[PDB]
Amino acid sequence: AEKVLVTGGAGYIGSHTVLELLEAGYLPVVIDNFHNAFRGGGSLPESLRRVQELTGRSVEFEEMDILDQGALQRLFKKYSFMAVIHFAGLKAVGESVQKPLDYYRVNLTGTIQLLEIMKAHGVKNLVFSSSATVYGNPQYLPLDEAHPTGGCTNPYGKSKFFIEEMIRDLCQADKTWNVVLLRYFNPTGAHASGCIGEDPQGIPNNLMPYVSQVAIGRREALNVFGNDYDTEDGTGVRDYIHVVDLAKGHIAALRKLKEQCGCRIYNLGTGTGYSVLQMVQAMEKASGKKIPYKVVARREGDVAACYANPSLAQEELGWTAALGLDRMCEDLWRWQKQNPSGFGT
Amino acid sequence: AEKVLVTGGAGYIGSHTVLELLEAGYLPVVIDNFHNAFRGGGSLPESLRRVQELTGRSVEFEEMDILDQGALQRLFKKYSFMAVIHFAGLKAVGESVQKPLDYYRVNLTGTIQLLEIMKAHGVKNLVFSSSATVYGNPQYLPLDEAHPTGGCTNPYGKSKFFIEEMIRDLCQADKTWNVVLLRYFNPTGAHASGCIGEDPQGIPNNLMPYVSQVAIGRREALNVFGNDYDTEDGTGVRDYIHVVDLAKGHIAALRKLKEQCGCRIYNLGTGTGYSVLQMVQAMEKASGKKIPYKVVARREGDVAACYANPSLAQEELGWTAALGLDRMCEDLWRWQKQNPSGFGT
Ligand SMILES: NC(=O)c1ccc[n+]([C@@H]2O[C@H](COP(=O)([O-])OP(=O)(O)OC[C@H]3O[C@@H](n4cnc5c(N)ncnc54)[C@H](O)[C@@H]3O)[C@@H](O)[C@H]2O)c1
Ligand SMILES: NC(=O)c1ccc[n+]([C@@H]2O[C@H](COP(=O)([O-])OP(=O)(O)OC[C@H]3O[C@@H](n4cnc5c(N)ncnc54)[C@H](O)[C@@H]3O)[C@@H](O)[C@H]2O)c1
Ligand SMILES: CC(=O)N[C@H]1[C@@H](OP(=O)(O)OP(=O)(O)OC[C@H]2O[C@@H](n3ccc(=O)[nH]c3=O)[C@H](O)[C@@H]2O)O[C@H](CO)[C@@H](O)[C@@H]1O
Ligand SMILES: CC(=O)N[C@H]1[C@@H](OP(=O)(O)OP(=O)(O)OC[C@H]2O[C@@H](n3ccc(=O)[nH]c3=O)[C@H](O)[C@@H]2O)O[C@H](CO)[C@@H](O)[C@@H]1O
Ligand SMILES: [Cl-]
Ligand SMILES: [Cl-]
Ligand SMILES: [Cl-]
Ligand SMILES: [Mg+2]
Repeated sequence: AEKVLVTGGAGYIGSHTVLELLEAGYLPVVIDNFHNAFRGGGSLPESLRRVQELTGRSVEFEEMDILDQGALQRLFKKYSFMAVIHFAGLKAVGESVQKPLDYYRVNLTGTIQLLEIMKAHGVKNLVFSSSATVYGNPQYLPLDEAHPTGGCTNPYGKSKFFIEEMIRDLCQADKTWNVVLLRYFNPTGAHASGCIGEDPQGIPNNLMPYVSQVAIGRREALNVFGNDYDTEDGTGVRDYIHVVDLAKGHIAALRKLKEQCGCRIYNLGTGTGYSVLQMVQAMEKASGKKIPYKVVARREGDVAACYANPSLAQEELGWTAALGLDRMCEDLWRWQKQNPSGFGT
Repeated sequence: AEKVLVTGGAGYIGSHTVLELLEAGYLPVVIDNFHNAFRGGGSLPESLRRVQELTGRSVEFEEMDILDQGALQRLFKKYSFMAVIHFAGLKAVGESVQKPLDYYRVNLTGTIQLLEIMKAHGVKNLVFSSSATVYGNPQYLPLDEAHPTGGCTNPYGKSKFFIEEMIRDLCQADKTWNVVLLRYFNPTGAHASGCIGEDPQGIPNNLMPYVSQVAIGRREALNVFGNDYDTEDGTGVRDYIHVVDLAKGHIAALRKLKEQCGCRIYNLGTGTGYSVLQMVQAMEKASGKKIPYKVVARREGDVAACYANPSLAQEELGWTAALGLDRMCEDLWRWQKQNPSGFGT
């Protein structure tokens, strides 16, 4: 059978997706440059070594950079792909503002190179990791797919928006292409085994991992970025979605490609928003630990609330997020507890 | 630190700007890969060989691709540039629609690589070839710099907008950068000698070379892309600007950089729009020939009408386009007539 190329597959979302692909019967080939994934010293990134263990199925892997055209060329010659799921990229907002060129290079040039090879090799079937960030500051809520996109505030968000645009143009230009752009909301949680999850290096920029790190006792308290927002409790409201649900949405997307769907765009969110305080309360509950916090200044670029209108995905992808708040917290806690320092032995 | 690097210097706008540079006392270094240029009889592309003749000055040139990192690196090690004028890229609205990836690769990836090399060598002064296409479908006329940018109608325009955006980000991250973004309107005309001008390969994509070719009898007739636009005669309205005036605008831009201007954006237009039909008329008058045209469908990617508000350039660059319609046609005609087959065969 033909394979499924998974770029950046050793990462957070990708590893979970590889697991789901294997469980669903697909044959994945992962490529990763270890920019944000732990090695271990063996042939696989630790995340994938564990996915193999958990599923009892092999993960084919090639260490490589999407910026390496020559390596991409050889890869497409070595394997017969039927689709590509593209997670590879840089995603640190703060870092993007500081080093815009790095983001444009990895994100834009890398994606362009990958699209050229796919075109060249006749693998015109893509699933792309996009983000609700492309919508910019919400003009209305919930955010549906027709909400305006662009006018992003940082280089990171801009790069995702530009990528979306490039893919739209490609599909318009060649009707034989099929591409599903998935706008993730706030991915959280980990596989139920507690053996894989998000492995942030240093201080996590996202709320959840910070909260769990406070709970585990690695951090003293949570700094809450403002409490004067226009929300019920004044703290920011987001659509947290279980990474496992998110991963399953990728399989639904592959199925969509098989229907020769052309260019499709879907939000991958729950449609339910929770505030920072509500997330802390739930994590207290899942962890059985106290989670102290302190209200600090607002974070530059943050908005009051951001949550999805997941109807389209349900309708067309037949996908809906299954796991709730408690499950997300329980699963995150399990991973955190079982792996206090993330990956290694 | 004396030289000025000119990418795509063998092309239409580039060759003319090389000439103005020489005459203004600058020391240009030109690089071109001949995608849309004519390899002379020697090393130099024919255009530059002629430029040398006209100016009595020498042109340093190096054949290379902005896509070649290695070559760029060497180049920047070889010379000490005080600034860069970046003309290299793909430039047709309609063709972009059918070939988005080529535009994205050459324009975006080419520009990013260029910017990385510049930054890495402390060459932080730039003159960029932007376009009125970044304004997308005009919301009002004439177009001032503050008119919204983005929401482009074609990949070419999207590519230019994205580049503008990246540059703005770069300048933010590094205050020491000086970058002048020139939104050219429709370049036309030719050097007064008739020795150089636009030398399109195959069927001309743009209005004037096609019109002129009909006149010299190289084309049977002109195809007019739609007559149902919201314009006086229903045909496309554009701000045609003489290539010589554009070139002079570039010297003014180089001067602007001396003020440690940072990020600046200026329209380079005349402020006068002309219809497709009006252009034909003017060329009929200039060539005294018969110019037959067939009305056809609207072309994907084209806007109805667009012309510049050139106040800002006037005020800040101390620049205005002098050359009028008759002059542009006479100049275009002279070049066409003296060079019926372009720079050679
Ligand atoms: N995590 C989120 O909250 C979030 C939200 C929306 C969208 N996204 C997007 O989803 C994707 C996956 O996000 P994630 O949370 O799993 O991040 P991640 O960093 O864990 O995974 C990305 C993977 O890409 C690899 N990579 C980076 N640059 C590479 C390159 N040049 N070549 C090859 N591999 C390279 C990294 O080493 C890493 O394993 C990213 O594109 C991200 O921008 C994530
Ligand atoms: N031409 C217009 O009507 C217009 C108006 C707005 C913006 N611009 C821009 O100004 C620039 C020059 O326009 P022009 O009319 O002179 O076009 P042109 O095609 O004559 O000039 C572009 C030049 O770049 C060279 N080139 C292309 N790809 C290259 C690569 N990868 N490496 C090196 N050289 C390469 C081509 O060979 C050519 O000599 C382009 O960026 C164009 O988009 C022009
Ligand atoms: C500016 C920024 O980072 N935007 C990113 C962030 O948005 P986003 O704000 O949605 O997600 P975060 O995880 O960073 O924050 C969620 C909420 O928690 C708050 N919070 C967060 C961390 C913390 O220590 N304290 C605290 O109070 C934030 O203000 C917000 O209200 O995550 C999305 C998912 O990765 C990305 O696509 C966005 O690009
Ligand atoms: C190839 C070229 O130089 N394109 C330039 C032109 O774009 P632009 O697309 O406006 O230029 P064109 O010469 O292709 O089009 C001008 C007008 O002429 C019409 N037309 C054109 C050709 C033809 O055979 N028949 C016909 O009717 C078009 O529909 C349009 O209304 O100016 C822009 C700035 O404004 C530049 O950024 C572009 O680089
Ligand atoms: Cl294979
Ligand atoms: Cl940078
Ligand atoms: Cl293409
Ligand atoms: Mg409003």
